[PDB]
This record gives sequence, structure tokens and C-alpha cells, in this order.
Amino acid sequence: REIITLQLGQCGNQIGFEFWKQLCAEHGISPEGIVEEFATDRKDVFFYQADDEHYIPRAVLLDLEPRVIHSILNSPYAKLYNPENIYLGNNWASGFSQGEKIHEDIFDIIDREADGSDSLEGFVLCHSIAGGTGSGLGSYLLERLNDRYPKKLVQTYSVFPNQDEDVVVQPYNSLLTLKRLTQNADCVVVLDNTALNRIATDRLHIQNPSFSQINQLVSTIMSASTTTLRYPGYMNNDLIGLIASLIPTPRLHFLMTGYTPLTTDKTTVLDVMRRLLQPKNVMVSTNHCYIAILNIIQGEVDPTQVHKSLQRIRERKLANFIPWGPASIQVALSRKSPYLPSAHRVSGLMMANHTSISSLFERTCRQYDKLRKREAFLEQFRKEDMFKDNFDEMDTSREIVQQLIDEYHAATRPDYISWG
Amino acid sequence: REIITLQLGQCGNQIGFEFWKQLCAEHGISPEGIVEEFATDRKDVFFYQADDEHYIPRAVLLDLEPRVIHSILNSPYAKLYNPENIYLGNNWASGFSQGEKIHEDIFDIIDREADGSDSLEGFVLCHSIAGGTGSGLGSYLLERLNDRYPKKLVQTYSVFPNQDEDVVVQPYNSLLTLKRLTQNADCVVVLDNTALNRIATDRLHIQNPSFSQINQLVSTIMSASTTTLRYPGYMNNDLIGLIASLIPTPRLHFLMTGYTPLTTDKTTVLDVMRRLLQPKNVMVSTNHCYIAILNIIQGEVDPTQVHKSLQRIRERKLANFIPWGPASIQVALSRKSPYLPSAHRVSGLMMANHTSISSLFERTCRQYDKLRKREAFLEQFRKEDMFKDNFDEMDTSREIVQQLIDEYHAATRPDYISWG
Amino acid sequence: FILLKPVFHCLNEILDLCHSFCSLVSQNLGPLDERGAAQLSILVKGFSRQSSLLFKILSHQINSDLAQLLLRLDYNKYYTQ
Amino acid sequence: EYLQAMRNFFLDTMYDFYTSIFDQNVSFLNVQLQELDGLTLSYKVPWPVDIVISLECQKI
Repeated sequence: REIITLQLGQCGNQIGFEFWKQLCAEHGISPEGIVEEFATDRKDVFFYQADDEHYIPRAVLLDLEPRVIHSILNSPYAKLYNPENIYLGNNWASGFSQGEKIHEDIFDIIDREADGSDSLEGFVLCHSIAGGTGSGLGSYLLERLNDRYPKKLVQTYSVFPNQDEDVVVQPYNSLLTLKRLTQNADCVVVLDNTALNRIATDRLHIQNPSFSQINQLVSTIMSASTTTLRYPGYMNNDLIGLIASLIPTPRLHFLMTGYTPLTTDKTTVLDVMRRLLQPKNVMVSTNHCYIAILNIIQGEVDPTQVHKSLQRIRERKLANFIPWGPASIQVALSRKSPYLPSAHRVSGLMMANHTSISSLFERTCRQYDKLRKREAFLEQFRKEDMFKDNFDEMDTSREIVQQLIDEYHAATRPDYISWG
Repeated sequence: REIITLQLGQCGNQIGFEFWKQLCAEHGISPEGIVEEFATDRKDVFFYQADDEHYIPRAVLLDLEPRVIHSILNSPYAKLYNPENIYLGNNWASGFSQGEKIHEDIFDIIDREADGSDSLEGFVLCHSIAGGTGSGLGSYLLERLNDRYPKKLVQTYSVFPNQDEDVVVQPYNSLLTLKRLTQNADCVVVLDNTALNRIATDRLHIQNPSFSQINQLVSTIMSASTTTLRYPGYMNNDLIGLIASLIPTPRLHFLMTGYTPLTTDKTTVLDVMRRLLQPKNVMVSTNHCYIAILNIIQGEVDPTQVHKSLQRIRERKLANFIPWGPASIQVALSRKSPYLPSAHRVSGLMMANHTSISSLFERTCRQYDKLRKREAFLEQFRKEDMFKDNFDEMDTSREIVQQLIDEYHAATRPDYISWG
Repeated sequence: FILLKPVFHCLNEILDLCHSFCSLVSQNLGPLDERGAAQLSILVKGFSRQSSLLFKILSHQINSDLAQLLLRLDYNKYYTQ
Repeated sequence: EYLQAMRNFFLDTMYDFYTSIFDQNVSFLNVQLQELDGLTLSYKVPWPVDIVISLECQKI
């Protein structure tokens, strides 16, 4: 149904602005809010239908100590949204405490938007893990949202902070945030900073301006993830029906994404399926094996070729995953959007549950434990101090993420009747 | 037909001034009395047609010991009305006794105005319950008006004094006034002070200057209640035809009002019907159930949509009332006024008979009985003493309001063939 | 509904009973013990019966005509009668 | 246009239609629509296409 977006963190507000700009360009919308002259397709999930058919984006921007919001302010696209949903230290506990005291008015804004919406389906989160101000306050808001609304869905888009080092206290912050994400979120879309950075340095020749490109990448991914809802077909035109297949168990809810063209500015679907199963098209980094794989195709498709392609790729066994049970690949189809020039119009997406990200989490589990053992890297922050004088919440999150890694490695085994 | 207005009490004279100012602004009238340059619509009920087409308001201001009347005097709108209709203790019995001795000349003024009018329909009363000087004298005048004119209608606009406390003797005064209002009035429009105060603190951020805003609120409500007469359509262009539907029985004649925009400075009629059935748009505070509901719409309406809206809202069952019989909702339509800038031009009103106000009356019945039982709150006022040495009129009003609450609760039951 | 004979031929009685009621009730401002109540009871039963009959015949094919039934059908009063 | 629309009015939109039936009255469903075994189905066929579209086609 109707989904409200929340955006917080500097990179999160960047990709939210880019996402809304991308959808305004994608649909028949002017940057004033007015419907375009040449506008069939649904805008009834993320866009409020206002008085002059003004598709006002259903978005709530949360920030504290604004810097980039001023750059949002002086824009022609500052008249598309902001019906006054904008509300004005780099520690987790700092942002937690600051969000604690102003929980009421921002929750009042959320309830205001819930009253403004006729229906409700979910709150999708734009998040940056260990982004400083975004950390802690984002976990706090996630806990509040799970508390107040036990009937709605929570989706999280976030990047995982790895740049091969910087901040000595960020693994603690990301560990607490991951503990909150495991318990207080329903489904998590995971992203890696170094992987997207490497792809940006790969297909292009940039080294510094990675933000401006990665915004485009995440915007394309997120819009692709929502296209079958935005452009109505009839397979999984609800969020919940899509998410139900992707989550095999409530302990594994992290989703790996790709994108079939690394650059799209006339191959068949058979080729790009083979491309997508190659890991260079995969944008998120014993044997690691998928549990369940889904793919979504949008382009110029012949309907017989997808069947024979599934036959041939099935027989070729390019799906290097061994499950513990009956779970298999799932196909889906979406519409190519108008008004956008696309060479090689076939474009696909993948949503798969893969165990390999456990190793990435294990990297942080190694790092944090190392800095815990030497104990010269907690640095004695005061917000961390009165929030927890004994710092046993870090031990609690360490317990949870250990259980999580064990659940991962039990899922790697060909039986999940045994647990980890 | 032709209706004369009477205004008494400080807040009553405030809202009368605001009401006349609002109608002078609403119609093509200058504040000198002259017709505007750009003036189709009827002003032949509340405005005498004078020599230079001077729409002189058919109003009689009654006051004693004037304070705010001096502020009325020095105004540019002191030349719209006052063709000399102005005539110069906070106890009920005090105002009763003072109105007793000067009943003759004010009745002579009333007869003078009745002779000045060609036709007559009703005397609409601007009243403040337990307003001090307004109390008692207003009841006295109400009794006199019912006595002298058994062929005319009496409408009462009044606020009910509740501010969550103040005056220890005001429940006695309001109880006597309510006894008079039940017997000597034909239809009563009830208002609550704390409810309007809460709405004023809600949509705005004021705490003290509530009077200046509440004047606007009551003026808008009263003008909306008269718009189909002031702006001629053809459904219920008489007072009596409108009042006949609203009163289901002569014992229940109190009317609940709303206003669809809490602030109006392009939704459809379907939305604002759903809004109006939400109690936050309702401005007057087992199951409490409406007996009969009416609504009046003024705006940019499509005539097919009101039918399908009635279908859908009927099927949704957002009308949480259970009657004892066949009574249902009634729709009405009015014209949007010119010369007034209105964003979201659709504006509606509701007139409904609801039992919940009994509880409010019960609150006073509890309070007065409590102060009667301890007997330290009558305070021995002398006007109360020689008017009634035994104070059995308070017992008489207690008897009547008990019968009234019992009639209320018998009406709550699914049979009214049994009485209470 | 003038072209349809039964519904016409009961709405006539629906008007006529209101005429008889309005004539009768204005006569005495005290209670009717002079067999005004005797005719009034007959009028009450026949009114309920006739209204239910015409409503059942009516339930042309226009949106508003379908609309006006349902306000009486809020509690199925003439349909539980 | 009628032929394409017919199989769009049964066999998205109808998912919302069935989720209401998931949790009686046949007129209720029409109002919910307009903005497991058994069921009744109905839709009017206009005459200039009724000379090609069959009544028994609706059954199949």
C-alpha cells in the first residue's frame, strides 16, 4: 500500500534528494510539483495527490545541525517536496540522547503524516551506518517506529562503513546499530562503501567525487526495486508480497543487490542473465551459498526466450549455491520507463540472500574485539559514559552479532534443522 | 421570514459586533451603511432597507452598566447600525430584578422594532450563560418574549461556562438559566468554552487572546447557519423549515455544530464528509448516539459525487449512532460567498442532535449538588435572598434538569415509547 | 412513478393519511378521547403497512432513485416492517 | 478495446478486490471495487460487441 519515506544522515539525505529528483524526472512531474504537459502509471504510494494534481513526495526529512539541508533549500526541486517536513557530535550515544529528548515532536510529525495518508504500508529508511549524527538517532527512531507501529513494515536502505580506514570508535557504533537493525527492523537492504567505490573507480576514472556517482547508483537500484509498484504490472504489486519470498527466515533478512548494466549509456536476456550471475555485476561483496535468489527484468523481452534461458542456465549450473532445502530462483518482469533514453533497453536487478556478508560482519567483529582487547580505542566518550557506565550494551550487541554469525553458519550447512 | 436579533452579555455583544461586521464585509455593504460600488442576494431578513438602500441591521442591543459598548461607540462600524437601539452585580437574581423594573421600556423598544418590521419570524438571542450581568436578565427577557409573542420563534446562541475553574455560585445561576432555556425557548444552539478554547490552542499557539479568535469562530458558524437564507437557494429558505427537521421532539432541542476547515486560509466532498464525521472537526463535546444529523455544504461541488459519496459513507458506516427509529442523515447545499478569498473552497457545516452533552450537563448537576450538600457556596447573596427566601427555585430547576437527563437517557434507549 | 400504477396507487394514500392526521390533530389541544385516537391507531397501522408495501414494490434504475431508498434502509426499518 | 479490457476486469486491481473478500453482501463488493470455491460473476455486454462476444465465453 502507501509507503512513507524517512531520510536521515548526510549521505541518506543526498540519496533521498537524488531519488526524488530521479522519480520526478521519471514520471510526468515538473520540478514545481505540476504534472508535465505530456502526461496510466501509479504515483499513489510515495506521492500525495494534491490540489493541482501536485504529486507531493511522501517524505520526512530528519536532521540535526543542518549543513547539506541548506543546499537542498536553494534548489528548483525545493518546491517539489517540503510541505514543511524538514526539522532542524558524531557519537552513537550522542545522537541517541538528542533523539531521546525530541522524540515527541518528531513522532507527532510522523503521526501527522500518518493521518495525512489514507492507507499505510511501510516506513522506508534512508540510513548511513556510522555516519556520525545518523548513528544512534537512527537506531533510536527505528526502535520507536517498531514500538508505535506493530502493524507496519520497516525497510532499511543503508551503506556499511568500510573504506579500509579513520575513526577508532565507529565499529562500536556500527555494532550497536547492527544490534538495533537485527531486532527492530523487518528487512534490511545492505550496501558496501568500498565495493561501490571500487566499481566507480572501475567503470570510470574518478577517485574523489564518488558521492555524486554513488547517489545515482543507489537511486537507480532503489527505483528499480520499486518499478513494478510504480509501473503497475500484476506480480507482487505490494511490498509485502515481494518481501515474503525474499526473507526465508526472520534471522536472515539482509538482501544482496546487483545491476545488470554497469553502464547503459541489443543483447538478449540469456546473455545478461549470465552476466548477472557473474559477480562483477554484483555490487555487494568454505563455500558461501545463496538461500533464495530473485531477479526482476525490465526491457524488450520475448516471452518464450525467458523460458528457454531458464532451461539453459539451469542446465549450465551457473548458480553456485547449495541450499539446505527446496529454495530456488524466482523470475519477475517490469516495464521499461518512458521519456528516458536507453541504449541496450534490457536492464535487470537481482535480490538474493547470500551468506558472504557474514564474513564482512566478521571483519567488524574481529576489529571491535581487537580494539576492545587493547582498550585504548573506546576513548572515554561522555555520552557513551552516562548512557552506560559499564558499557555492557556493547557486550550485548557482541552477543547478538555472535548469535547472528552462528545463525549464518548454521544456514550454510545442508540442514537448518540444527541451529547455530 | 424577517428575524430580529437581540444581543446581551459582554461576549454576546462581542460576537454580535463581529457577526454584523462579518455580514457587512460579506455582503456589498460599506461600514457607513451605503451599498458598495460593485453590488442578486437577499438582505431582507436582518437588514432593514432604508432610505439610501441603507441595510441597517435589525438588532437590539441590551446592556446594563456599559463598558464594552463604549468601545463599540468609537468605531467606523458604529454608523452601520445603532438607529438608537442601544440602551444603558454578577448575580442571576440581580439581573433578574433589574430587568424586572425596566421591563416596560425595553418591551416598548421591542414593540417599536416589531412595528418597524413588516413581517416577523423570530428573535435570535446572543447569550452568555453565567456571564454575570447577562445571567438572570437574559432568562427574564426570554420568559417575557415567550409570553408576549406566542406566534414567533426563539433561537438561542450561547456558550456554556466551563473553563475547568473560579465562581462558586455560577452553577446555581447556569442551572436556573438552563431551566428557563428548557421551558421558555424553542430551539437552543449550545457552545462549550473549553472545547473552543482547546481548538484555539490547537490550530494556533495562543493561550490568552482566545476571545478575539472565538468571536471569529462563532461568527463563521452563525453566518454559515444562515447562508442558505442570506444567499437564496430553494431548500429551507425559511427558518422554521430548517428547524423542523433538527428538532425530533420538544424535549431535545439542543444542536451540535461543527466546521469542516479548522483553517481554510482542493479536496473533494467525500474527504471532508469523512473529516466532518471525525470528532476533531466537531466543536462541541454507554454509547452516545445521534438522533438526527444534517449537513450543509458550500463550495465547488459536483452533483453526482455527493450521491456516490453518500453511498460510500453509508456503506462504510462512519455514522456511529444508533437511533430508536427511522431518523437518518440529511444533506443540504449552499452558495460560496463572493468577495472573500477562499483556498479549498469546499466548506461544510453540521447540525446534529447528540446525547453526549447530557454528560456535560451531568457534570454541572454533580457540581451544584456537591456545593448544595456542603452548603458553603451559596454565599448568602441578598438578591437571591429576597427573590427566594427558601431557595426552592434551585430545587425546581434541579427537578427539571433531572427530568431532562432522564429524557436524554430514555432517548438513548432503542425505544422512546418508554419515557424517562 | 406516475406511469407505474401500484406505486402511484399507494403514494396517494400516503398523502391522504397525512391530510387526515393534520385535520384531526388541530381540533383539540387537549387529549383525543372522543375516538380521534381510534382513527389514529388505524392510521398508524395502515401507514406502516402501506409504506412497507410501496418500498418493496420499488426495490427507476437511476443513481439518485436508488440512493433515496437507502436512507430509510439505514436500519431496515420499513424492511424489518 | 473491449476485448483487452474484459480480461483486465477479471484475470493489480483485482488483488485488492479479493483481499476484501478474504476477510454476506454482493453490493458491498461493488462499492469496494469502484474506488475459495463458488462465487457469482456479472458484467453487462453491449450489443455491437455482443454479436461477436458470446455469453458462454464469460463462463469459460
